[PDB]
Amino acid sequence: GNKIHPIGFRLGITRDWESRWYAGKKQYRHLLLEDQRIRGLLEKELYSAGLARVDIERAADNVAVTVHVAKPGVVIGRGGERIRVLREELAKLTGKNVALNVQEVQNPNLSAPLVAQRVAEQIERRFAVRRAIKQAVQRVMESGAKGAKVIVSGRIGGAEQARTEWAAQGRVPLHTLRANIDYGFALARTTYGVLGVKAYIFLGEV
Amino acid sequence: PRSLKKGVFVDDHLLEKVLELNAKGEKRLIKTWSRRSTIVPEMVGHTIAVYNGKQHVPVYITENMVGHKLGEFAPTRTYR
Amino acid sequence: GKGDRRTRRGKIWRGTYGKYRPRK
Amino acid sequence: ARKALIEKAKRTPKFKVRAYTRCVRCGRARSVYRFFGLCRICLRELAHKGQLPGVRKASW
RNA sequence: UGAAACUCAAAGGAAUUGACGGGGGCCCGCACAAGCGGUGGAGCAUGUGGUUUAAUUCGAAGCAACGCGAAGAACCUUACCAGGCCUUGACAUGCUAGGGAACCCGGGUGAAAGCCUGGGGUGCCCCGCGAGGGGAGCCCUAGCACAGGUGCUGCAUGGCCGUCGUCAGCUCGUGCCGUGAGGUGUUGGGUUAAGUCCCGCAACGAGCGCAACCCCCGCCGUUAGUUGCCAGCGGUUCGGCCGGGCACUCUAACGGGACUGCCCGCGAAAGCGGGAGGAAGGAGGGGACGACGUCUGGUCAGCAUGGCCCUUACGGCCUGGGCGACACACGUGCUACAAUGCCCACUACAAAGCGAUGCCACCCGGCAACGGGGAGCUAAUCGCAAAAAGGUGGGCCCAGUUCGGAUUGGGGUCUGCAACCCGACCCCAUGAAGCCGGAAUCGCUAGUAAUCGCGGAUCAGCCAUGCCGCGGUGAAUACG
Ligand SMILES: [K+]
Ligand SMILES: [K+]
Ligand SMILES: [K+]
Ligand SMILES: [K+]
Ligand SMILES: [K+]
Ligand SMILES: [Mg+2]
Ligand SMILES: [Mg+2]
Ligand SMILES: [Mg+2]
Ligand SMILES: [Mg+2]
Ligand SMILES: [Mg+2]
Ligand SMILES: [Mg+2]
Ligand SMILES: [Mg+2]
Ligand SMILES: [Mg+2]
Ligand SMILES: [Mg+2]
Ligand SMILES: [Mg+2]
Ligand SMILES: [Mg+2]
Ligand SMILES: [Mg+2]
Ligand SMILES: [Mg+2]
Ligand SMILES: [Mg+2]
Ligand SMILES: [Mg+2]
Ligand SMILES: [Mg+2]
Ligand SMILES: [Mg+2]
Ligand SMILES: [Mg+2]
Ligand SMILES: [Mg+2]
Ligand SMILES: [Mg+2]
Ligand SMILES: [Mg+2]
Ligand SMILES: [Mg+2]
Ligand SMILES: [Mg+2]
Ligand SMILES: [Mg+2]
Ligand SMILES: [Mg+2]
Ligand SMILES: [Mg+2]
Ligand SMILES: [Mg+2]
Ligand SMILES: [Mg+2]
Ligand SMILES: [Mg+2]
Ligand SMILES: [Mg+2]
Ligand SMILES: [Mg+2]
Ligand SMILES: [Mg+2]
Ligand SMILES: [Mg+2]
Ligand SMILES: [Mg+2]
Ligand SMILES: [Mg+2]
Ligand SMILES: [Mg+2]
Ligand SMILES: [Mg+2]
Ligand SMILES: [Mg+2]
Ligand SMILES: [Mg+2]
Ligand SMILES: [Mg+2]
Ligand SMILES: [Mg+2]
Ligand SMILES: [Mg+2]
Ligand SMILES: [Mg+2]
Ligand SMILES: [Mg+2]
Ligand SMILES: [Mg+2]
Ligand SMILES: [Mg+2]
Ligand SMILES: [Mg+2]
Ligand SMILES: [Mg+2]
Ligand SMILES: [Mg+2]
Ligand SMILES: [Mg+2]
Ligand SMILES: [Mg+2]
Ligand SMILES: [Mg+2]
Ligand SMILES: [Mg+2]
Ligand SMILES: [Mg+2]
Ligand SMILES: [Zn+2]
Repeated sequence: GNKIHPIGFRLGITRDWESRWYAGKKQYRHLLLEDQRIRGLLEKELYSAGLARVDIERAADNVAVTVHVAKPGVVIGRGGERIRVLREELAKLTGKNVALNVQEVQNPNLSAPLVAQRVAEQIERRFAVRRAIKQAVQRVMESGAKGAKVIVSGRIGGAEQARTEWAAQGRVPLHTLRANIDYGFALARTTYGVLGVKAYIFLGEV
Repeated sequence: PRSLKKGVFVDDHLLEKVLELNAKGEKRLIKTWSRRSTIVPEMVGHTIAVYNGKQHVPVYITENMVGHKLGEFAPTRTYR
Repeated sequence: GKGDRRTRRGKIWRGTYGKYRPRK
Repeated sequence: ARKALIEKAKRTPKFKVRAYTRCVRCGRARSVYRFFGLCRICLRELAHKGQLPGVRKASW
């Protein structure tokens, strides 16, 4: 029972909020609810595109919604009809009638959430967990990545007793503020239960 | 040292009921789930079964009982 | 002391006002 | 958070006093901050994800 | 000298890593000691055990459960109980099927929920002169696939948290030693808050930890004047009120500054002792931050989730009660037992915060709670607001009292559909125990303890004496 969330730890320096906007006390809770519904609809749709993040900005009755994805070809669709339907759902949920953008993620293996999602997928397909982890860490490390760590939680291999498998290399200095460590988390829903998957990636310092 | 306010509260469920009796008579008992209702002079002489949370208790009401709530005469807890 | 309803300090502690602790 | 209890949101609570807040996310009853509309747990989780604008860790 | 029946999956040797020792050495921490104030006694608040109950919902169990989940239990919350009801349901998606379909307003009954009943209105798509027929959504009845469960399992789990422990540690790569478990490194000497650094060394490096980069408080500067000031002059209803001005205070962004840098002494070095200059030295003060792992630690009752179980009820709606029971026992606290004090009057200095179905200046009524009226404020510009201890003046004169305000009678104000169970607040009367607390036991090393007030979160109101913050005054002691 320790180790605060590294993103939340770093939000001031070498990390920035996913939702950046100002609002009053009579406003905030509502816009927040909205953002939450947006992310909740987006993540249960665009999953197959591998979204690593969703940014949300506002000024007046307008919302950025910059979606970071590994495979923009999925969110575009054929000739751009997918993004049309998505903007349609967006306007149907929130009547604000706002915009949408798509940013490609170069080297999806350098973004933690995607790595975690990968390992999670492999676990859901009944891969060998230990090797899945070691492999993932290897792939992350081989491209940039001054450090990497991946953590899988209990019931590894469907075992009756929960366990924790480790597999990290490079440097992952969680206590350093200027670290700039991407963190990501993915579940695994299996027949025997649920597995947590954490992913730490350390790239650059100052 | 109790208080309520001006405009004393009585639930209108039985409020009209009791005077409906008084119009044509006395009759017998009553069944009331509202113990939050104050006692008013027109209720005197009647009999009100008050819910203690379990059963209805046959509370007979007298002149000196005016102003108290019905629930005061229907204790909810069973002790020793 | 701070437990006396009828004293200044009693009012201050209890955080209220009244006859024994005026609002001026 | 029982699902029937999410009947909390009512245009007709039948009384203003019967109206009580809940967590818009997890459905928690107790510990609901009015400002965020969330509960305290969700508050900390989302604050840690950085989904609450301006919300930072406080030290002094 | 020396058997047998019967019986066991071992008995045993040496060495390895640990843990332990009423074994040794070295060294830390309010651990003891030194000191200051407490708890244990009293009354009350609150949580728990137990008992009681129709129900007193569930959880938490030595530190690390017990003012804990609860940052607001009258209804709601609520998960418990009694009674009156509902079932393709309070919520999601879909299928078959008769009929009506969008929808609006009534009546009976009722504690409400619910059940029942009556009346308005027949837009869409297609075909037809029309009557009318068929049809999509939607809504009501009947059946089907399902919802739902705060029902059990935290040894089936995720996530998150507590804990040893902010403790000085835990490991890896390559090399070397050992048949091997393993060892070496990480041991030793010096030093440090630190596996911090130095020196040495079959080791050479490295990672997670330590430290640092982040925040607040300390001194100064730049940038900026709806806060500030006869610093400065003019006016003054003499109030920074008007003119006026960014010098000061402040406000909030950037930046400087401290590194054993300089001097003496010791030392092989790292560093130690002292001194100078400086607002500040040897980690300046306080936060955030808590390693490999341990406790089959806590939580399926915040959420998620495997398995199991109930599906005219283990689901669902409502009225009422209960979570507030009281012979008792414990924990945490509040107020006290007084003169270094209590009371009344006048008068002075703060920080951090909150404020639109909000804070509420000021006027009137009321002894008061409060009510009526009503200005300002999207708030460095108005309000909460009074800060209290403090100072000056006066009263009390050692007594269960002008100490202490429990208990109880009566009369009221406010919130709220509603204060019986079970709210807080005001006023009158009442005026309890308590004379510094047995064995035992707790916190704190400096602006700390002690003491005094102030704000906030949740919330209509409030059982807040709780929690989380803010400043005022400000100690004693540490041989060891
Ligand atoms: K040493
Ligand atoms: K420091
Ligand atoms: K466990
Ligand atoms: K004492
Ligand atoms: K005192
Ligand atoms: Mg496996
Ligand atoms: Mg009245
Ligand atoms: Mg007194
Ligand atoms: Mg649930
Ligand atoms: Mg409420
Ligand atoms: Mg609530
Ligand atoms: Mg042996
Ligand atoms: Mg002994
Ligand atoms: Mg001692
Ligand atoms: Mg006591
Ligand atoms: Mg209990
Ligand atoms: Mg349980
Ligand atoms: Mg405790
Ligand atoms: Mg506590
Ligand atoms: Mg109920
Ligand atoms: Mg089922
Ligand atoms: Mg456990
Ligand atoms: Mg767990
Ligand atoms: Mg348990
Ligand atoms: Mg257990
Ligand atoms: Mg330390
Ligand atoms: Mg600590
Ligand atoms: Mg080796
Ligand atoms: Mg050997
Ligand atoms: Mg060998
Ligand atoms: Mg080794
Ligand atoms: Mg070793
Ligand atoms: Mg050794
Ligand atoms: Mg080191
Ligand atoms: Mg050492
Ligand atoms: Mg060495
Ligand atoms: Mg300055
Ligand atoms: Mg201004
Ligand atoms: Mg200004
Ligand atoms: Mg200037
Ligand atoms: Mg650190
Ligand atoms: Mg309780
Ligand atoms: Mg008893
Ligand atoms: Mg008995
Ligand atoms: Mg106890
Ligand atoms: Mg004023
Ligand atoms: Mg007056
Ligand atoms: Mg001003
Ligand atoms: Mg005096
Ligand atoms: Mg005097
Ligand atoms: Mg007296
Ligand atoms: Mg006596
Ligand atoms: Mg005396
Ligand atoms: Mg005794
Ligand atoms: Mg003693
Ligand atoms: Mg200390
Ligand atoms: Mg409040
Ligand atoms: Mg009470
Ligand atoms: Mg308070
Ligand atoms: Zn929540």
